[PDB]
Amino acid sequence: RLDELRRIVSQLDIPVRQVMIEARIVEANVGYDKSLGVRWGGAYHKGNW
Amino acid sequence: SGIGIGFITDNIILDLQLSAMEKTGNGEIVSQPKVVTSDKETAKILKG
Repeated sequence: RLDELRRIVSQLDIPVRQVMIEARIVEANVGYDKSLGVRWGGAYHKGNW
Repeated sequence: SGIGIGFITDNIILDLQLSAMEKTGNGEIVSQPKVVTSDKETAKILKG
């Protein structure tokens, strides 16, 4: 039993394997906004849009 | 928005205005979240 337990000990005393985990977050924002306000105002003859 | 005024004052005061507004708006929103999940397991994606 001593010897068998020794073998189990050999199996158990194994280095735990570390891994480097690299998770990367990428955010991309593209924004194009165009606004045109066209104005025609005359109070001389009261025509104004 | 739009106005047209016609006015008489000397003989009679008659002010006649036509006020018109026309608005058209089209908005499209397309949002797509993609999640990779193991079989029979719950996974979540959250943005907000």
